Amino acid sequence: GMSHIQRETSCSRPRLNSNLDADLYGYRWARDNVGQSGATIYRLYGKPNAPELFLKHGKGSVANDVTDEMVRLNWLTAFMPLPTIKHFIRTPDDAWLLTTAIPGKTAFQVLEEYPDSGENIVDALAVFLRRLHSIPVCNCPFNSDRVFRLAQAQSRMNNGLVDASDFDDERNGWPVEQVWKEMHKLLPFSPDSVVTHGDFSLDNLIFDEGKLIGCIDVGRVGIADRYQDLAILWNCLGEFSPSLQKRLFQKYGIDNPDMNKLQFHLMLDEFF
Ligand SMILES: NC[C@H]1O[C@H](O[C@H]2[C@H](O)[C@@H](O[C@H]3O[C@H](CO)[C@@H](O)[C@H](N)[C@H]3O)[C@H](N)C[C@@H]2N)[C@H](O)[C@@H](O)[C@@H]1O
Ligand SMILES: CC(C)(C)n1nc(Cc2cccc3ccccc23)c2c(N)ncnc21
Ligand SMILES: [Cl-]
Ligand code: NA
Ligand code: NA
Repeated sequence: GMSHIQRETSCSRPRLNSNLDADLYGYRWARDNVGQSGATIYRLYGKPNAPELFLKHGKGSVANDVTDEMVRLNWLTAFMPLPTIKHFIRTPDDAWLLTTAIPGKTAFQVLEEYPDSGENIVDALAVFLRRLHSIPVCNCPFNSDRVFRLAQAQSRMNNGLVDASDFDDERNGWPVEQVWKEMHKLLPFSPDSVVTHGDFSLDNLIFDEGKLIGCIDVGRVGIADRYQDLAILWNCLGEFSPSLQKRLFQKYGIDNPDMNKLQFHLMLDEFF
């Protein structure tokens, strides 16, 4: 061959991409996350022969967040059912992410609507989580390991960003610094690393026609201990019953739940 190739030719302007102000055309609009942490979100609906869309707009540091979800959406969709990216734009202070909506209701909503199906619903969740954790880690370009997350948590703590009102019952009213200190007493342990979602909660898994058809909110996707996802989902199931909590582990394939790793990941999520 031949190296250090830097060969220039004259060219006319290429054909540029169709703009954002085009995909979104005939739609209704609604802000769905008023007062929350993160982007402005627009629900676009009501176009004949066109699917429902969401458009996230992040400004400043939140633009980095939206950019983070976009690349993770792009990567993970080869393995899992996710919203498809219709259009994404990054400028120096803004990011815009246009995605298709996944029809259906959240796992939380389905559990509430179908309480007599709790056990079948948890079975579906475990199968879906097993599918995610079966993606070979060698395929994943994203790091979500505990060293990375612990540094993010330290930062949020030092910047006053930890929501101390939202701690689990067993840490109710604890100072953030106490959670930090006690959490470190669970370390170290050997990670059992898999492709994790990062916020595998009942709000982020979508059911339609009785089947688990997708997951959303993938900005924290990356390689981490499997308990990162087990802990968050186990926690949510506590709003329903301890039997369903137990069932999650059993159906996922863990007979002997590692209480230390469970506790560690529950505590880590307090900071986020
Ligand atoms: N700050 C932003 C984050 O806020 C929530 O995450 C928080 C959980 O809600 C808390 O737990 C409470 O809610 C659970 C159900 O969600 C219940 O099972 C549990 N008993 C409750 O104590 C947990 N302590 C901390 C975690 N950061 C959202 O889910 C997450 O998407 C969002 O990014
Ligand atoms: C953009 C993001 C917040 C990540 N998102 N959220 C959902 C859930 C959801 C389902 C049905 C109606 C809703 C109305 C307001 C907010 C969310 C709704 C959702 C989804 N189904 N499909 C794709 N993205 C979704
Ligand atoms: Cl029980
Ligand atoms: Na997909
Ligand atoms: Na709990």
